[PDB]
Amino acid sequence: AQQGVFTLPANTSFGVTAFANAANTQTIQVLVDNVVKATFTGSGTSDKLLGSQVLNSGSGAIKIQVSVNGKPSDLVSNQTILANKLNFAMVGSEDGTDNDYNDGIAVLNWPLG
Amino acid sequence: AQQGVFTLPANTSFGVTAFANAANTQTIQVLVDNVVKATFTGSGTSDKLLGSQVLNSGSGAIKIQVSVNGKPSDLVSNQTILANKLNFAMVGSEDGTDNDYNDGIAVLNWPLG
Amino acid sequence: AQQGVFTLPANTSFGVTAFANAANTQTIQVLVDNVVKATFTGSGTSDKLLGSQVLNSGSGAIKIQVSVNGKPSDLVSNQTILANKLNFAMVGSEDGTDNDYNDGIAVLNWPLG
Amino acid sequence: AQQGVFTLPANTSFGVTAFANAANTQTIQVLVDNVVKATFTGSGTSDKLLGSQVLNSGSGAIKIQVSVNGKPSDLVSNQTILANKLNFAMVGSEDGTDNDYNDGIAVLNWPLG
Ligand SMILES: CO[C@H]1O[C@H](CO)[C@@H](O)[C@H](O)[C@@H]1O
Ligand SMILES: CO[C@H]1O[C@H](CO)[C@@H](O)[C@H](O)[C@@H]1O
Ligand SMILES: CO[C@H]1O[C@H](CO)[C@@H](O)[C@H](O)[C@@H]1O
Ligand SMILES: CO[C@H]1O[C@H](CO)[C@@H](O)[C@H](O)[C@@H]1O
Ligand SMILES: [Ca+2]
Ligand SMILES: [Ca+2]
Ligand SMILES: [Ca+2]
Ligand SMILES: [Ca+2]
Ligand SMILES: [Ca+2]
Ligand SMILES: [Ca+2]
Ligand SMILES: [Ca+2]
Ligand SMILES: [Ca+2]
Repeated sequence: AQQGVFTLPANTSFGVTAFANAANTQTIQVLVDNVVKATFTGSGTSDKLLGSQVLNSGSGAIKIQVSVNGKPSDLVSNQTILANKLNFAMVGSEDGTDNDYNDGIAVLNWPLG
Repeated sequence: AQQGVFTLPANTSFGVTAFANAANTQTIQVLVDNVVKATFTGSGTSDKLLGSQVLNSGSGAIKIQVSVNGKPSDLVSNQTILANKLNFAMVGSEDGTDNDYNDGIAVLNWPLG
Repeated sequence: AQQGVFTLPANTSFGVTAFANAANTQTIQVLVDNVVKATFTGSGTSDKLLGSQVLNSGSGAIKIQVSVNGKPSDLVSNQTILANKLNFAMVGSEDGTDNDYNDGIAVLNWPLG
Repeated sequence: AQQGVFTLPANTSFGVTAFANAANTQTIQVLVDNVVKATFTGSGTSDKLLGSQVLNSGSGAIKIQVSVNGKPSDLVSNQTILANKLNFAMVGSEDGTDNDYNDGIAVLNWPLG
């Protein structure tokens, strides 16, 4: 299945926060309506915080991509809703063979405010 | 039900990252075996990143507390596992009456490496 | 926080399946726009299947209630989305003191077809 | 990523419940330590309940397979934990091209009792 693709409510601010747990440099891109709006880059094996940004969801079509030196990683994702209000969309990824799936991570949350 | 309580694997590094979406100052505490090991403090209504830290899970007993000026907030939480390997534990909280449950948020992830 | 409340897409068929893991008779009600549309009743401590039904979501306002002989149980819930398409909404409940939260369970899934 | 694979606690009873939302006959197998312990078979496009069974988790290694006339479907899965106690493991699958991922579904829950 396609992973890293999420439908958000339209025209809604959301936070996205990216991490590495990898020896290799991760490139984590956040696309809104197929346009890259944020890119997070780095490495480190202890939950290196690569950055956190607030973006508008546009039509609501979000796609997260993770790659290492142009090679796409294998993604896994889901979305969970707490209290029928608080949304998290999580992306992990595997750049190698150990299948820890933590190499490049994105966490999205909404609504803000 | 009790919320914000999670059983992690013992003696395992995990990341915890905290956010505010609130006018009021949030105090987000991370307890490992009933001992506060990290405290994140601040306010802001656009997913203000309060900090991110890596901690050892001790016996595995983790509890997240959120309060505003000593008054405990109402918490909501869960844990989700992707690819039978990548764990996220999420905590939201409500300090008021609008029931957005985003006022003080913690996201935990493991394993690292 | 309120638990057992979910916003579904409007005018959409969904499945709801109920279980007991309890010595006491569970009453599990499914409300659509505040109207009870299904009721599941029974006991048994080995995941007794109480029934499964397909309902229309109406406006999308779903609420699950669980009670034992008229006394509301303590509910816990969330919603998770797989492949940006397949939705599950889960409800557990505690009628007593052992805090297994499995006493009366509802699982909702959509879309069908 | 591998999907449909879950690590349960060892020697623990769990429930598994299977559904179809498909024109084609689904075959949903539940393996415990690589041994098929339950098989659910059928079709129907309105959340047809194919069956529900309680099994022992053995070492804890569970794998769900879904196929149509011997052809493996594309699986998606995750696991979620409520109240730090109630576990659900969900599997959806796609046998075709419409990518509804609802064609053959398994829901596992534990602990029972
Ligand atoms: C050296 O091992 C690490 O780095 C590689 C490459 O990034 C990852 O796949 C792996 O999980 C570890 O984090
Ligand atoms: C002024 O409204 C905001 O601040 C209060 C108090 O922190 C929160 O409960 C609320 O959701 C908003 O974020
Ligand atoms: C006798 O113990 C059982 O029944 C009670 C009452 O229903 C439940 O709370 C409990 O978890 C067990 O399933
Ligand atoms: C005819 O369409 C249905 O049946 C096919 C084959 O099973 C599924 O893939 C599809 O989602 C529908 O449920
Ligand atoms: Ca890896
Ligand atoms: Ca790694
Ligand atoms: Ca609030
Ligand atoms: Ca808020
Ligand atoms: Ca109980
Ligand atoms: Ca019980
Ligand atoms: Ca299909
Ligand atoms: Ca289908």
